[PDB]
Amino acid sequence: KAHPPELKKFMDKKLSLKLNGGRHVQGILRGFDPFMNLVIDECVEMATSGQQNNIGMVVIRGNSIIMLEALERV
Amino acid sequence: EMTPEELQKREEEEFNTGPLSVLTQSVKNNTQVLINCRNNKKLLGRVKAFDRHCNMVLENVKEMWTEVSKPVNKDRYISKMFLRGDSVIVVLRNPLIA
Amino acid sequence: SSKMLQHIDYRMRCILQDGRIFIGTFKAFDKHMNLILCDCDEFRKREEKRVLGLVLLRGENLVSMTVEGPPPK
Amino acid sequence: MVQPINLIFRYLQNRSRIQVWLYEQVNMRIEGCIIGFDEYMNLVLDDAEEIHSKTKSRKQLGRIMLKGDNITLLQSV
Amino acid sequence: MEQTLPVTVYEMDFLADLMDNSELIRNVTLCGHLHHGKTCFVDCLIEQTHPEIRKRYDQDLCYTDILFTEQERGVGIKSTPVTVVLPDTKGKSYLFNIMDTPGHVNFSDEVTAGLRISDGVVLFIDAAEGVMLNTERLIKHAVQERLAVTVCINKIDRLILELKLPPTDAYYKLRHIVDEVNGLISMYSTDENLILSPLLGNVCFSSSQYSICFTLGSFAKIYADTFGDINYQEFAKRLWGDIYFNPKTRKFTKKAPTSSSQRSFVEFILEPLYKILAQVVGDVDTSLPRTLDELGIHLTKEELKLNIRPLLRLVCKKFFGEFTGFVDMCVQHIPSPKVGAKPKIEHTYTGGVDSDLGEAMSDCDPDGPLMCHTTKMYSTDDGVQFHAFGRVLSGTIHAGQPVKVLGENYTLEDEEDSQICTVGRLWISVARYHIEVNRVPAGNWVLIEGVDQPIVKTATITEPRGNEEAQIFRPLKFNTTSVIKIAVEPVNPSELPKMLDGLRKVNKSYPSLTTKVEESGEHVILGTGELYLDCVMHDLRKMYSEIDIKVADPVVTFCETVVETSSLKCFAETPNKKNKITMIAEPLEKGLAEDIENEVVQITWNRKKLGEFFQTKYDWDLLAARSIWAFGPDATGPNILVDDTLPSEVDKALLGSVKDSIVQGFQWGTREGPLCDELIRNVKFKILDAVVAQEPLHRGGGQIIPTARRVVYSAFLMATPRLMEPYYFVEVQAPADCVSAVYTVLARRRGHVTQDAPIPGSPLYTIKAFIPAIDSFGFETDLRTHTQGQAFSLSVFHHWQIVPGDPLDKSIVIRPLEPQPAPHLAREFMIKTRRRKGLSEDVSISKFFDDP
Amino acid sequence: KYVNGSTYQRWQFTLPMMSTLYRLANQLLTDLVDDNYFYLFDLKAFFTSKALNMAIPGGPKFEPLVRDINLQDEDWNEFNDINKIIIRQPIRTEYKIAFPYLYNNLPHHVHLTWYHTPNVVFIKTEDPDLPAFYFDPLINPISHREPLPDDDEEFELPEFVEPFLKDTPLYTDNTANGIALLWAPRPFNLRSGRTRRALDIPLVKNWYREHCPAGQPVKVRVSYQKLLKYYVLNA
Amino acid sequence: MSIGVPIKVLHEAEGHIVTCETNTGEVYRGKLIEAEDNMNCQMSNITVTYRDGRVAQLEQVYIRGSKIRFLILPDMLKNAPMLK
RNA sequence: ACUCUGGUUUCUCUUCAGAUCGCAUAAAUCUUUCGCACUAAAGAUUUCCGUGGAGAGGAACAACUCUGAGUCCAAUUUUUUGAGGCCUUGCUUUGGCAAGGCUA
Ligand SMILES: Nc1nc2c(ncn2[C@@H]2O[C@H](COP(=O)(O)OP(=O)(O)OP(=O)(O)O)[C@@H](O)[C@H]2O)c(=O)[nH]1
Ligand SMILES: [Mg+2]
Repeated sequence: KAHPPELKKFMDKKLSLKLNGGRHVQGILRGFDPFMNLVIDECVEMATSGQQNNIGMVVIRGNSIIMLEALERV
Repeated sequence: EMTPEELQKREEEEFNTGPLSVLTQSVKNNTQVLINCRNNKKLLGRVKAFDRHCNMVLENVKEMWTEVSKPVNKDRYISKMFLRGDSVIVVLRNPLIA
Repeated sequence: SSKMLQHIDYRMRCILQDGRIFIGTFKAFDKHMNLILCDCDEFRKREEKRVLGLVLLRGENLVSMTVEGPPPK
Repeated sequence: MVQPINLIFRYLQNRSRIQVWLYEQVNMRIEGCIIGFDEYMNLVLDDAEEIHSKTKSRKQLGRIMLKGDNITLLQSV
Repeated sequence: MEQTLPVTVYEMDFLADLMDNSELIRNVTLCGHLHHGKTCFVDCLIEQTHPEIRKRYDQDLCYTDILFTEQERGVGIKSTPVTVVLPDTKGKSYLFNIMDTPGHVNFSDEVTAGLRISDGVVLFIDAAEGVMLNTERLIKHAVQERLAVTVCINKIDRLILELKLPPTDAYYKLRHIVDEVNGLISMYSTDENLILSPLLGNVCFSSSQYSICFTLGSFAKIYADTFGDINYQEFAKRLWGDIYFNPKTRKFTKKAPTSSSQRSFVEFILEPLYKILAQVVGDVDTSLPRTLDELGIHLTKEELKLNIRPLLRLVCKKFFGEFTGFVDMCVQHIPSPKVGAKPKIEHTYTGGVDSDLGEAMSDCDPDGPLMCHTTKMYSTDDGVQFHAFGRVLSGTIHAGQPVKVLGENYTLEDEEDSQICTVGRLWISVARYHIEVNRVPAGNWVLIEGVDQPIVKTATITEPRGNEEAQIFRPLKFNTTSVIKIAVEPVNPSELPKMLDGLRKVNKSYPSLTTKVEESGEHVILGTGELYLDCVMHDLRKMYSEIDIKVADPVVTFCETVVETSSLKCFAETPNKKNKITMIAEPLEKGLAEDIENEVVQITWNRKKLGEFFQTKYDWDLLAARSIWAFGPDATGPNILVDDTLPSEVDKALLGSVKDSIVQGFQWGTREGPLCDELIRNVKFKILDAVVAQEPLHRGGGQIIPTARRVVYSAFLMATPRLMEPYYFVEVQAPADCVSAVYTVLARRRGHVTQDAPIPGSPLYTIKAFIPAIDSFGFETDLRTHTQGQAFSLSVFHHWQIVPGDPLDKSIVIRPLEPQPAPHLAREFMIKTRRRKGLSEDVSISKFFDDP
Repeated sequence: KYVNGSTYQRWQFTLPMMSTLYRLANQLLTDLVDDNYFYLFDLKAFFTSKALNMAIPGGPKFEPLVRDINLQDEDWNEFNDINKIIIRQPIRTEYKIAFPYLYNNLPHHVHLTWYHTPNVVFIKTEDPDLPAFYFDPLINPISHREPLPDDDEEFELPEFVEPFLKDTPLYTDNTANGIALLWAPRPFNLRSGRTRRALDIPLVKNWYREHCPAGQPVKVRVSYQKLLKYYVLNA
Repeated sequence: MSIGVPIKVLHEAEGHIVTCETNTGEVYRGKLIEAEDNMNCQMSNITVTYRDGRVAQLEQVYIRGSKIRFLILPDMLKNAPMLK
């Protein structure tokens, strides 16, 4: 009965994820599941050390996701 | 689940062959059990019954927990307890000394 | 589950998982123990009272409910 | 549009250098060669290794079954 | 608060709190054709939101139609606003300001008064009758007033219980209806982003007799509450439109499996609806309880004893439940009005969106400068005091708060049509009760007490001591033209003031009513038809003035046109004997009067785009096309004033010195006209030459306005003048056998049948015809009597056509009380109007010259 | 099961019983599916015509309710100037009943008739061997000719699900009969009712309430009009 | 029988200004656009108070409902029909 | 899924009923209007034919269908855990709290 999180507003958008342990990440959304695990293109890591770390396509478990901010205008 | 059957006793095939079978042992052997539980405590007792959430009824328990002073280990004896089973780290049949 | 339908509109005190206190008029609940409390005042420790309003407390962070006062008129 | 477990299947099809983050453990991440997933995102890694951030002593683990309830983020290299 | 309101499902504190959040408000006009289900749909929404307000078993509660003439005629006459709080499919309650508008085409003006204060439209379509006259006209008027258009295909039970169509063929009927509405919207709008399909949620299916109402999402949610694991929005994306269901792969395919499978709409929606209606009406006693048990409906033993129509209404009230598909449709597809504030200000505000107040009205904020706009005046049933009804577009009206009402003639330089009125009380107007409120924030509709005195039709209420640069909203551009003209006198002349009082009151009640006094002291009411003027006359004799009133015969207003250019170039000097104006009048090009009237051109354009239009569309030189001064009697009227004065012969600055007064005299001349003092139409007035006096106290004003009217009149009369007849477009809905009877009725009344086309999926035909409006008096009575009620006609104004006579023909003798033949009808129509007007017996072409 | 009891006060009937009673009473009923037939021929129309001292052609004729305005006693005002009046068609009696406030000076005690009710397009079923839901040839044909989701999309309908009444037949052997009972005259549109006296049931009241048929002699026509006269005086 | 009353009040809070506290102590006040059965709140025009006291302006926010400690809804919804 | 109401029919009485009390329609009387009153209209009253509801009383057989009430879920998203341990200050109600940094 697990409905998907309502995120076609946020598809192909530049979002900054907040992750669990005070962590942060940035990237383009590419999809989801009903469990809100997000797949991300052009992922820049953006740690608290201050230097920005690009990766690319990553997958983030939805358990660890605190918030999405759409940095791009939806 | 691909086993939606009404006559579900696979959960004690779980308790004879699987990982939780270690405690049906102490349902039947009446053996002393050491439980490392989440607040850095130890619960030694004898589990009378339990099932799949690992919630256990334990009888005649000595519980250990240590305090800082730098750590001295204190004890308290409790008659008999229900223990909610997500509040465990590990469960241990106490070993064969002989 | 009438054990908390017994407590609707009673002014209840909800101790939370961080230790914060929600003294609010218990309006509604569900199977996940999400509470709807109206005119809810938060009590934290140094004492101060912080009025919030209609709090939708998610059930994950609720520890213990207890009555503070009878339901108002 | 990519769904995540399809990209996990593409990761094992690529046998990439998958670095997996941890829930609540921001120091230690784990490199690995991903082989298998399931319904609940448990991951087996062939040459997995612990990387701290203060220590940064990469310890080799072998093929692990990292539980789904512990991972945060599957990046590559 | 403080009033005794009926028992309702919501509570009025929640309605007053949804009033503040203007994201949860839907200003909706329920508009459609006559008897297409709108009032019964509002009845269904009222029965949903009011548990004590229930429809009687054998007779439909209307709950709008609160007038006595509405309850006796059965035709909705005035728009009744209903403010309910309706829950959505997700359970979310939205405030709904619903305008139940009359679907009769004569009362189309009333729909316009609802279309102005609405952000959206639900177009109600009989599923049996399909798209009719007023559904096309309100598609046109709804996409032309920049409104979001949704469709409720009401009366789908007529597909089941009357036509007894197969479910595949009734799907074809509903699909044809949706395709017809899509074709009409693509006709009247260049945009194709407003495609109406039930897959989008734009189309709702309904039966307001039996309280069926579903979109695809709300019917899919019945499956989602019956079977748990299904997500209903993805299902609703598959339910309509040549998508078949494969029950072996459990998947919806575009390719049909089995060569006899049905569409998803027929299988999952229409066949359950047919089986519900067929098990109720056919097999109540035998097999209704087992299918009711299959649907999850249990009815009491008292409830199964009902007759078949109340039992149908009850069974579908329990199956479909609340009308959450209507709320789905109007929430997804009708703006916010926060979102809908900007097209509303761009379309209906005179300053436009780019003003400093147009910006603050696009924000729609309740803590803004007050910019209420009232389009309707609702009389209380004592008749004395009116209440102005409209929407607050910014700010907040307050009861007891003094306020500045601006009438329709208020410009920012003519600030005298304003008046500072104290707002007496504010009501949130549901139909049979009013919720008295202390304030009304922006986006909401409001009945206002105390602002009724300085306004006749349409007001902009602002605040005093601020908003000094506050302009009016545009007056209601109506769908049609009030053409039918009745003279009205009291039986006892001593109670003339009561009648005059009552005349003012019907001028407030009916938005396209024109009450004037002609030069003979004859009081004249203009209306759109005979039902419209019958209700106006009922309200005049019974509601407002309690006196006895003689009516004359209904006559029409004529227009005046020319057919060739003027014989001699006409001239007029002022009483100064300076300032000669020299005009000719020639007929306009074909379709140009339709372009000026339907705002295809504006004088509000710059000279470049206007000249480019007239060059690329009607073969004008850019010499002539850059020389257009004005546009007929109003800013959008069917005449043109051009100056063909060369700058060699005339000083162009000295001509622009008196351009305003020549334009004013031309507009007044085309407003009255020299044949019968009725509007000049389709005439190009070319100023050929203009002597202008040098010093400004010798030109201007009292000299050049009547001189310009005299040269407009003489240029008109020297061109060969013709009268114009209003022609009514008549849509007749007859049976297949009564078509030759409709032809016979129309042949006695100069009516030309345009078409007789079968209503596809109904056993009826539509005969579209063109009757003259002077020949339409008792035409619908002739038709429905001759066909024994089987044929029914609605007639609305279409165009003006030249009367077959010649009005300036003294050779024609007219015996006074005879129906004249066609080839001198214009001579009958000109002089009797001239007698009615009271002017002279005949107009000579030399009456406005200077030689005699 | 079918009546109240021995007092014979309330009846409740099965819809096959009401269908076959409707078929047995077919000769006494006009098979009108509307009251559009009684346009300017209903009670309100006749109350209006009695109030205006006007006679609808198929209808009754009374004494004047008010003393008439003699149109040779009114004295040529500017209002009733016959040189101002454009005559196209004679303004009939029917137009002054149809729109009593437009076409009458002094409409007193006058009744606004019901306007159009929408044309009940009910196709009577000649053949019971025909399906109850059937595209009858009285119905004009629908000449055939969409944001559809792709078939590659993974929307599945779940196993428990199918349409709501898939086991139920679309029509039964008494579905068209019940649909015909929806458009049946009173008392045949009922399935429960209160028992009436045999005095109280006029078997032929809805016969003179129709228009008198074509080709009738003058005495039956005046009989129709005088039956209507005492019907209207009763009501 | 299926969906509870507080999620109905959360759906009733859409369009209004709600202030949601999350698990990491961050308080998000702004216009709740959409909310689901799980408390995933797409909100907009967000004033954010972090744990330190800093206030940021984040114009489009989607909070996962697992991490929500509580939401403070408007008191208008004290008169909402599902709270009766 | 266990228990206590209420029934239905018929006969009669009493009272209310401007509700199509009647999906039917009479008669009398009075007043008014015109004719010049079965062949005529209005208004009002009354009587009849004979209703619905409520209340009450009798007597016939049904007694728990109905209307109600009392009476299968440990794997992300809530209820089968990221939990527990270290450091500085403000006050210590010398138990320790609050904030932040951590470590796992
Ligand atoms: N068969 C059928 N008839 C309906 C349905 N809905 C309404 N009607 C009938 O159709 C007639 C339409 O009347 P209304 O709906 O009240 O009028 P309207 O549609 O608002 O149009 P206006 O008269 O202009 O106000 C009514 O007599 C209803 O009894 C329907 O769903 N099915
Ligand atoms: Mg209506």
